[PDB]
Amino acid sequence: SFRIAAIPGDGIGLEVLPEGIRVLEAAALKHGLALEFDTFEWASCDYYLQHGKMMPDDWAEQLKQYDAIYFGAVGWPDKVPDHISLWGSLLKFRREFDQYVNIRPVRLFPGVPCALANRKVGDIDFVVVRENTEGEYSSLGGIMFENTENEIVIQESIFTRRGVDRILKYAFDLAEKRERKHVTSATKSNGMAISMPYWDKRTEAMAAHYPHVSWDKQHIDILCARFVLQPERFDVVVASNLFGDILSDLGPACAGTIGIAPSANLNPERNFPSLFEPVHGSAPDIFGKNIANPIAMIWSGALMLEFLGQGDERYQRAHDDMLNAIERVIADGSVTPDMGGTLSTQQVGAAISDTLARL
Amino acid sequence: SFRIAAIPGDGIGLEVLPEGIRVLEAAALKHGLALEFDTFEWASCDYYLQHGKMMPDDWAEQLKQYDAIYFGAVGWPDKVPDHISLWGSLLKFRREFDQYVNIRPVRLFPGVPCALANRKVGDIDFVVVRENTEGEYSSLGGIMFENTENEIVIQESIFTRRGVDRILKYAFDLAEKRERKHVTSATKSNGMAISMPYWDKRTEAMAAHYPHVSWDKQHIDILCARFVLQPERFDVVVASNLFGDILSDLGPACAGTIGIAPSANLNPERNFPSLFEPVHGSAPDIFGKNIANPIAMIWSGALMLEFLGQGDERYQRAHDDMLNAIERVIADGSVTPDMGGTLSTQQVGAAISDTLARL
Amino acid sequence: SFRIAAIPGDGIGLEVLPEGIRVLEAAALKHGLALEFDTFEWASCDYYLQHGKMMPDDWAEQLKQYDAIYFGAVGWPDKVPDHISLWGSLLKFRREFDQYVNIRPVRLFPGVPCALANRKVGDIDFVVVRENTEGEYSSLGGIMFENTENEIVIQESIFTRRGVDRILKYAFDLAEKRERKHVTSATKSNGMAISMPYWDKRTEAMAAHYPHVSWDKQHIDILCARFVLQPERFDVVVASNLFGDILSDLGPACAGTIGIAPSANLNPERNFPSLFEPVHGSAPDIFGKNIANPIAMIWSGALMLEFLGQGDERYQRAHDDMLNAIERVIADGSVTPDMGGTLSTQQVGAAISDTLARL
Amino acid sequence: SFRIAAIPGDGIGLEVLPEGIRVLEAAALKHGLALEFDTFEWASCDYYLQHGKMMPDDWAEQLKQYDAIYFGAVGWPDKVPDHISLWGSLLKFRREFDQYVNIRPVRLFPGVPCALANRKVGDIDFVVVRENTEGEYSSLGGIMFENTENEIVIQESIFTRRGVDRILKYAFDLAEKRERKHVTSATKSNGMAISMPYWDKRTEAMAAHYPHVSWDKQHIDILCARFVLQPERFDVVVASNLFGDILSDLGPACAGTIGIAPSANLNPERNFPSLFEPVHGSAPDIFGKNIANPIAMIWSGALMLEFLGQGDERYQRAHDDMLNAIERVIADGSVTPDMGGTLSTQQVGAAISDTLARL
Ligand SMILES: NC(=O)C1=CN([C@@H]2O[C@H](COP(=O)(O)OP(=O)(O)OC[C@H]3O[C@@H](n4cnc5c(N)ncnc54)[C@H](O)[C@@H]3O)[C@@H](O)[C@H]2O)C=CC1
Ligand SMILES: NC(=O)C1=CN([C@@H]2O[C@H](COP(=O)(O)OP(=O)(O)OC[C@H]3O[C@@H](n4cnc5c(N)ncnc54)[C@H](O)[C@@H]3O)[C@@H](O)[C@H]2O)C=CC1
Ligand SMILES: NC(=O)C1=CN([C@@H]2O[C@H](COP(=O)(O)OP(=O)(O)OC[C@H]3O[C@@H](n4cnc5c(N)ncnc54)[C@H](O)[C@@H]3O)[C@@H](O)[C@H]2O)C=CC1
Ligand SMILES: NC(=O)C1=CN([C@@H]2O[C@H](COP(=O)(O)OP(=O)(O)OC[C@H]3O[C@@H](n4cnc5c(N)ncnc54)[C@H](O)[C@@H]3O)[C@@H](O)[C@H]2O)C=CC1
Ligand SMILES: [N+]
Ligand SMILES: [N+]
Ligand SMILES: [N+]
Ligand SMILES: [N+]
Repeated sequence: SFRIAAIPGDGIGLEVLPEGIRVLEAAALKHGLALEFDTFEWASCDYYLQHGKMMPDDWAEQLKQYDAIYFGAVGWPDKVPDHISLWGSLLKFRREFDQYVNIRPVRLFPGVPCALANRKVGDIDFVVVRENTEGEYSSLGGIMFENTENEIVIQESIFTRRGVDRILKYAFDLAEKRERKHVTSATKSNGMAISMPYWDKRTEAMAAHYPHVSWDKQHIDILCARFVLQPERFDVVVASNLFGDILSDLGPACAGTIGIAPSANLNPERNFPSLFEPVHGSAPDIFGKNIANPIAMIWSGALMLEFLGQGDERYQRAHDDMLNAIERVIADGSVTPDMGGTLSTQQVGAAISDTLARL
Repeated sequence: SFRIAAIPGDGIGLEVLPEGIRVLEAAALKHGLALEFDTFEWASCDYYLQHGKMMPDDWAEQLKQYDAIYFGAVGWPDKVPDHISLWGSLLKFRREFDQYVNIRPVRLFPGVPCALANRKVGDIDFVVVRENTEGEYSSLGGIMFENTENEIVIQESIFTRRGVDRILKYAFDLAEKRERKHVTSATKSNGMAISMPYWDKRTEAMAAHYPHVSWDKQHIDILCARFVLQPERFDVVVASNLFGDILSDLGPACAGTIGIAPSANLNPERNFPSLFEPVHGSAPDIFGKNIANPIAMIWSGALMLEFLGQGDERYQRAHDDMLNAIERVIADGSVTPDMGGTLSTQQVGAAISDTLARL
Repeated sequence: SFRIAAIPGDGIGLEVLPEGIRVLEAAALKHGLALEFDTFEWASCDYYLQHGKMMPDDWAEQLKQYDAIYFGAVGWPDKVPDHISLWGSLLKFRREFDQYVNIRPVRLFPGVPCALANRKVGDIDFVVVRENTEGEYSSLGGIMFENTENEIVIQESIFTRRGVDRILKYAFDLAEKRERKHVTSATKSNGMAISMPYWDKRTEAMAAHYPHVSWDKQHIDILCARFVLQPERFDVVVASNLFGDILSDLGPACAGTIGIAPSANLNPERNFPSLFEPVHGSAPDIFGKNIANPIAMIWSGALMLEFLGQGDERYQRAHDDMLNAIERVIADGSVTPDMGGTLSTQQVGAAISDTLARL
Repeated sequence: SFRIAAIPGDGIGLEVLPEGIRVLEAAALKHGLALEFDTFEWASCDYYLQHGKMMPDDWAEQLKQYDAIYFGAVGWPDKVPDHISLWGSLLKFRREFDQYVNIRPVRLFPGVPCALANRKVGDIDFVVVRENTEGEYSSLGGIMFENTENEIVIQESIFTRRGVDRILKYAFDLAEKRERKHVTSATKSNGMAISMPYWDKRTEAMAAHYPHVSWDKQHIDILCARFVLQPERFDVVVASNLFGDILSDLGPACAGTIGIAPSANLNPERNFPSLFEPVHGSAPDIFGKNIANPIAMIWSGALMLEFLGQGDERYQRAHDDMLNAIERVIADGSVTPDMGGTLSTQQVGAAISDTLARL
């Protein structure tokens, strides 16, 4: 008996969430899976406008009593400053729930358009392992000599032995379990003269632990190009918070698009609920036009299943299914405008809704 | 009567530098231009191995007596830690010479291969304006509780009203002088909760100064994708140190490559020499195989001219020439392996060496 | 025609302020001095309770239109957190008015009790020069991993070439004008490994500017003892913000007491109003018992005069007077409980009120 | 069978150390105590001049094999920068040996001179509990815009939940075991707006754990005065690194002197050796004149015993003895120039050497 917390948040969160739930309830009934959903108004800019705070003070004790989070997106600069909204909701989720891994599997699905030249289709496959607790995402620092010629602004990056070690481990593992078993650590150990060399110190230190696994270390600029221009190289790519919510948009949209970009925010020791979300944001530019690609949002529930079940081949089943459901509709051509289709958001929700049965 | 300081530095710096000088001495003689070159051993890892320091203590007083710097690249991790080498040489150049603008013009040259799908050729053109004195490139911070379970690592980002204002100005200017006059400021004002919102505060503040110029502000992740997938959008793109030596590799290699990527490190008030370099690094992987694309290195001297002359239509002339010299050889197909050609570095040096006369 | 802003603030500010004004209006009338007082409710915890903020948003434009500030004290932990109240009022005064010098003359007045053993009386005399804009008084930093085993708390000290140079200058000056011309810079350049050595670097650098002036540098611990045990040594003592509102209590109370401790918050270039206050705080423990020593508060107005007049021997006159008015009452024995007397606050206000005429 | 590591270090360390050892070997033989001394050249400026580093790389593995450290003092600005020398030796001791408590018992010994007025003699007694791992003693930060008008200098204070909690505990304990059971936490939670309020947050939090123990919290300025002027008040005084090596000189020399000031650097869980030292430093001003008060140095060995024995009443015995040995010689008048005596350092060593037998 599972319990799932669903939060559409802002913008297209409301839009793509019901079509994530939809294609999931299909497998639920279809495979005898204990999926008992719920919806929460907070973690939105409506809630913030109304209450002064992004969520109620007791959000956690609330959520702690659930198995997983199915999250939409958060942000509406029109009405709420972006830091306020991310820090006040999602950031507190990942943070106070110790979901230190943020993964973003990157792939070309049979027949997806290519914003890269003539690569064999499917010859692209890897995951991106993003530090999600610390690093360059901070609230530390402040403004000095405010409003004067001499104005200074400080921002601390904080790297610790724990967050780094643990995210570095969880990457000599997702490679310890693959065909290539290769790792590229991202760094900028020429620019940053204190943080990155350290990161490299610990990268290097834990290569000595998995001697069969093969690793290199590429400066985030080149890595970004190599990302677009030679995605066959990469198997595992491990990175700091910033070198996470970076790449995340580039990659899943290196050739394809950010509409088909899944992400997972994980607490491996299960001591807290993990959270599942697409890579994209609230996209105010597109909201209420139901044209938004819900694949990322779907792919997300799939991963929610894949992770969530653990000890069942039962839940495992559902994943592959749903990704094939994705896979068909892709080449079947029932897609959203940011991929070719003339279809709508719910259209593409209903298009997946079919294939799951047909096979 | 000009004086130019030439420093190949490490790796392919030695390799691409003599072919930068070459195609430049052609125009010099060809247009009556006061180019009196010189070469310096230091800012290399040979020098560092030998002397303990990347350059002599009196490098500056030395260089201050020259008009411009033609720089190769610096770095050799095999023998010198990357931060030590960048900080000890080039970083001190840009820093102690107040070369706060770092620009990287991004373009498709007639017939360049496309790591983006079917775009009109030449339908891509913009410059990237990179803060080069402060920002996320620091030596501030350090390690606490060293070697223990509790190990912490601090890195300060420092933004000031001066460096920010001045780089933001110098961008409502390179657009104040163009067909589109559009600016995209890069930010991550949802992740970074102190630095980026401030940056945006000052971005916004100086949009009120150039009301004809049009601006938006895109989070560095999306901006990176939009970089690859829709480069026609961008005219001017302004960014912090990190959001500089980032993009710089992606962009000039969004479709094309980092071999044809020029950069300029500028001190507009001319109080110090400006420095001219390609975007790429010492590329140990390729050194001594004379296959390295010297275009970036050439394009660099061109820009050295373009900037350096100022009040001459005399020097201006040379630029356009040399870029056409580039332009022909491109479509003429006399290029290096990272572009299609079977040619060598000096081959491609000699290939440019021709066209400059023929027209 | 002068204009004075009077702000009692919290606690005994209300108490000692009317007795500062009192003995001042005496000299005003007595010497033909343009003193046109005013009183402001804000910079108090009553105002903060009422308005949510320590003062109105337009406090500055308001105050900018006045010549000097006669300030009480600020703080009431019972109702307002101490940082909130200091930062929200007085700290903004000293800060946004560029009052970078904070001086605290330390002396034994004929017949004051001695919390030091058998020193010649009057054999003690020096001033303390306190950096008042930057240093260890910051709002920079923050909390990371909040509420967890791993909780970390960051606080930045910021030293700049401006604030340091300028406070160091203004000290090779108050000694350039004295019998001894000696300077002790306070440091802790063994503990603090970045800030203090730098401070010393610049201390040292500006000893080369006033070669007749004699200087040493004593670690703040020893300096504190030497403060109590050998106060004849010190002429000038220059220090960082923290090594300011430190000493300030010790010294003026090394033997005597914090009730007779004047301070001056100065903007030498007069571009802003200077502020005048006693060294002590709101002293909630004593409030509304009118036993509080108003000397510090009086001594303060005296200094307000001494500084304020500048180009008059006219205003200068008043000072010496008022300090003799102090001096008599001291040995005359008309003092408050923290000095021996059975008298009240207004009693001691009226006791000074006399002597000013009698001579 | 104990093993003791003795390190005179610099200056008067060499001077007062043999007279610490002396009066200790007396009790050793006198009480059947396993004291097997040794002497080490390093942690000195001679060693540093010679080797480039304050101690050998393997100092720790060396020392780890000993029970306690009897330390002299470190520092010689004439030849070695003060931070280099403290950080390179003693600071690494306290740090890498997790000696997080630094205690400084403050007392008037029968007939000691009084740099405070007419207090009952012996009516003064308390200990000072100093955080010794973190706080305001850092190597974090650095210099930005070096050598320019805009020069900035950053220093991080780091407070953690561990170091703070643990030093705060170890103080609701040294009071949980006394006549008064009172605690004064030192703070400056009006100046420092991030660190001190936090410190207070955790002070307050752990008052809820020892409800019988009574506590207040005094701003470090006033606390310093109250230190001199009313030392009967204090029982326990708990403080951050800076508010440690501060007070430490003031207090033990509030009336008396820094020559009779003991300190203890403790690792309560005994997982590492604890270190024992006087409060004073190398005192270059006095070195080689054998006039230096070795009481502090003796008092230190006494405490080394007091702590070291633990489960023996055997070693306990020795302490009281040795302090009475101190106590007599004090009133007996066999003291050093900084207390009245005409005696020398070894004279006063031999003076203690007697009394230990006579009773
Ligand atoms: N994890 C989260 O909750 C995230 C929230 N945000 C927030 O959302 C707001 C907007 O951020 P942006 O920079 O625009 O990033 P975004 O993801 O909201 O939009 C990026 C671009 O992709 C388009 N897009 C996004 N999802 C799409 C879909 N599935 N199908 C077709 N097109 C799609 C949008 O129109 C936009 O042009 C901001 O307030 C930002 O802070 C941004 C990133 C992640
Ligand atoms: N401005 C500067 O002096 C720079 C120096 N470096 C330093 O140089 C070293 C190597 O850095 P990387 O991460 O490899 O960046 P890189 O520029 O040295 O090489 C990046 C990739 O591009 C290739 N490449 C570079 N220039 C090329 C050319 N013109 N033609 C064909 N291929 C080319 C290289 O083989 C490599 O695969 C490091 O020590 C780094 O710190 C890196 C960037 C800039
Ligand atoms: N410049 C300013 O506005 C200052 C404000 N404060 C604030 O005031 C509040 C109390 O701070 P404390 O630590 O008690 O320092 P305080 O100055 O308020 O009191 C220190 C001690 O001296 C006594 N005292 C002060 N002035 C006296 C006088 N003239 N005659 C006789 N006794 C006197 C008080 O009873 C108390 O025991 C806090 O909220 C603090 O932040 C503290 C220092 C300076
Ligand atoms: N724990 C340690 O190893 C300490 C080392 N130092 C270092 O030692 C050097 C000197 O520091 P200072 O600021 O002078 O503090 P200090 O302790 O070396 O001397 C302070 C004053 O007390 C006198 N003094 C010290 N011990 C005495 C004794 N037992 N009897 C009579 N007089 C005594 C000295 O002459 C001097 O006037 C510096 O290099 C400093 O960094 C300073 C404090 C502690
Ligand atoms: N999302
Ligand atoms: N370069
Ligand atoms: N005050
Ligand atoms: N010591």
